[PDB]
Amino acid sequence: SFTLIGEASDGSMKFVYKEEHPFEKRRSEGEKIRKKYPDRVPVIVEKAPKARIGDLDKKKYLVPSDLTVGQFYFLIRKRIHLRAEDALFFFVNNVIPPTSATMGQLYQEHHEEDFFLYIAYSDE
Amino acid sequence: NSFTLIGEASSMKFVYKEEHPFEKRRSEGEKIRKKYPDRVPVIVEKAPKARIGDLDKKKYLVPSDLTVGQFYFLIRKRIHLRAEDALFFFVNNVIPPTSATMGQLYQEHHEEDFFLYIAYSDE
Amino acid sequence: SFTLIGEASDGSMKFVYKEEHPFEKRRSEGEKIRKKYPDRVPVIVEKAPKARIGDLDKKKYLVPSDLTVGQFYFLIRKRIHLRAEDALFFFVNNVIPPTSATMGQLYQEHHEEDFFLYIAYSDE
Repeated sequence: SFTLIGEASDGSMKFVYKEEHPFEKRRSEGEKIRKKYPDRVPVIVEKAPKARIGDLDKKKYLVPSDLTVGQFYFLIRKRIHLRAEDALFFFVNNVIPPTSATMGQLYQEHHEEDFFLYIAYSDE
Repeated sequence: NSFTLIGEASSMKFVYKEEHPFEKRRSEGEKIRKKYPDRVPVIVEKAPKARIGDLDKKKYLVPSDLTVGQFYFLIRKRIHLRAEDALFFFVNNVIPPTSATMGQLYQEHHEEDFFLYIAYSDE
Repeated sequence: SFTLIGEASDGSMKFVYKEEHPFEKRRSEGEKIRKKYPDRVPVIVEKAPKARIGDLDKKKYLVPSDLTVGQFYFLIRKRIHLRAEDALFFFVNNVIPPTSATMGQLYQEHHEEDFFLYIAYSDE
């Protein structure tokens, strides 16, 4: 018989950052930081609820637009002290982006109206 | 000053297809696709040249929205191999992008028995 | 309250191989090896000076055209004796290729007039 492996991921990701700040406060912050750092993009990075890896101390990042998703994985891996064997996946609107995509490209395609890009992370 | 030659070049014949007749395969694939419409049936086999272990079970049902990269960890934990060992997956002898979904690979590449065949190897 | 993470690369990279071997000699060698091994591609692999990881002993490789970037990463990591936790990225003309790209496709796109493909590697 077949062996079932893996589970679908619910699209129900809520972000503490969106819960803790009204829209216009977020938009004002995102607009101002895009003016101050025009070669970076503001990204909210938060743990998916079924993730079985560590928490991030900070959620609000400023990442160079020209860095790839792959480069960003390593920078985040280092902050959650992941063992090399441990998985790490980013999801934007519940979809894992290609590792060769740049953060600027992802931001242009998927930032919200508050000027933030939202990324959930998980080990599965 | 001399060139250093490394790596080896790579169609694979899956022993599963020799072990089970086509019509029994197809009947099963059609049945399981109706039973689990949000999963895809996959046959996973080791490439003969791989120096890592074989899987006990070959037949898996994976969520269509799962990626190859996610699938990698679900299968790697079921193989006997060392941390130092590589693991690569092939569909029709090509390594897919890690962000490709299993449902997309199934839609493009499932055979006429409605299974997706995936090989794995080390390096 | 933003956390700056990662740095942009300014794209500066020279290859010691080119400094040390005249163009005409490089071109004749690359032409000759492509005739003899038509299913392999000649690659020069060098560490970016800014990288804080180990250097390679050998820089001139001859790899199957159908080998992927991912397969080549695994071999080069081993040759450098990289810690599992350290990152390794390849750059071709300052762009990280997709891990599923083949070396033959990168060679076709980016080999120079000496018939070599030049790859830099770094930890970031």
